[PDB]
Amino acid sequence: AKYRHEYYQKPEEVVVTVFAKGIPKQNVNIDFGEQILSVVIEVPGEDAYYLQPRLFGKIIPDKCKYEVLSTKIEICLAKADIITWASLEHGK
Amino acid sequence: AAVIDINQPQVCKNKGCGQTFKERDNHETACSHHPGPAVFHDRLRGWKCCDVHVKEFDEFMEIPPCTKGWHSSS
Amino acid sequence: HHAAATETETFAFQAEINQLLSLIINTFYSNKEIFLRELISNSSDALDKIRFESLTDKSKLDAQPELFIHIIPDKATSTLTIVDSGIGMTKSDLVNNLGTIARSGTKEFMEALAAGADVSMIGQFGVGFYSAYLVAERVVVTTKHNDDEQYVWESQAGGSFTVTRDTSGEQLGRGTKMVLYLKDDQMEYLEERRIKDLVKKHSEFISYPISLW
Ligand SMILES: Nc1ncnc2c1ncn2[C@@H]1O[C@H](COP(=O)(O)OP(=O)(O)O)[C@@H](O)[C@H]1O
Ligand SMILES: [Mg+2]
Ligand SMILES: [Zn+2]
Ligand SMILES: [Zn+2]
Repeated sequence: AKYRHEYYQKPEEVVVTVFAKGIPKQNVNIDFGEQILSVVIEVPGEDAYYLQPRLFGKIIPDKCKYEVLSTKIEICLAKADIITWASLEHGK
Repeated sequence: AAVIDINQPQVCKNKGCGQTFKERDNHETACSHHPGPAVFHDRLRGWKCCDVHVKEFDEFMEIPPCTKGWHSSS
Repeated sequence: HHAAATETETFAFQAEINQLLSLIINTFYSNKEIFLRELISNSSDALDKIRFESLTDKSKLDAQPELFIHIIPDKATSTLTIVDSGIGMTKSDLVNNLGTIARSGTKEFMEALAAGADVSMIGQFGVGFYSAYLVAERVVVTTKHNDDEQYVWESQAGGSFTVTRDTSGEQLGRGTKMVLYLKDDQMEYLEERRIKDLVKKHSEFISYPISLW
């Protein structure tokens, strides 16, 4: 709830954006599972933000990536299958 | 939920599984289990999930997991 | 905080159960003996439950390590008693399961009876317990669940039942006891041989030892 997030998609990938402003890259811990995304962001003054949804579709962890930018964090999930996800999170 | 570590081993508590799993490895058809509940009624023993009801208790114990879902650490 | 609220609670049966009871009590049936099978089934079911629970927690059996069913006729009081060491019932279980909630099979069983079905089907419609009123004018149930204290439920099927904390009775340990007060023309169910044949007729292959006393 500390930061909001959005996604868009292409036939072969889902791009998740977390709108978190001035975050140093070392404070960003992101990991990928077969069908889960893990995003944990440390905030020295406060509690850590986390976004860890089970995903609508399966992904390929080895091909996933992210970039920590000045204004946001962009995460690219490689779809395991060529289908349109009806949402980001499983069962939604 | 509270924060988790997708690399941390857990014990699945789904009926008929009880396996150790990581979650980084979890997915929607990973776990074979009876969602349950068990049913003991009018002298029949069985599982409401697959609707199989059997007669002997020991026989009931052998009814195979009927569903593929997510492993669940709780 | 009212530090003494353990009285006797009185409850009205649900309308549909009052109807069921009246149907059971006011019509003639030639096979009333099926009541015993229904009570044995309920005991068997309750023993299954605590057995199952015990597979993942052996301490579940502590208050009574043996799984059994005892049948005790008494000519002096005209009562037929059935005792089991099943899972027993919480006070809430008594109120919820034995009078205050009309389960879906209730109205269904009544319709099935009016269409021509035999009263023997009562177990399949989720209301087998009330078949005790085929032969008894009064039933008292004492019961002990691991989670609660011992309670006694009682009814003469006159529209209501009571539930009372039982601090003075024998003390079951775990399980339930049903005492049936037989009607005048139903004394045959106190005879050892009648019970024996009946257990053999309708039960016979139950998975827990039944003894007669
Ligand atoms: N001997 C017993 N021990 C524990 N619970 C019982 C016993 N007899 C009856 N009950 C409870 O009362 C409920 C109603 O019993 P019954 O009218 O025979 O319907 P059913 O067995 O189809 O549920 C049971 O489901 C059970 O929860
Ligand atoms: Mg029954
Ligand atoms: Zn099943
Ligand atoms: Zn599992």
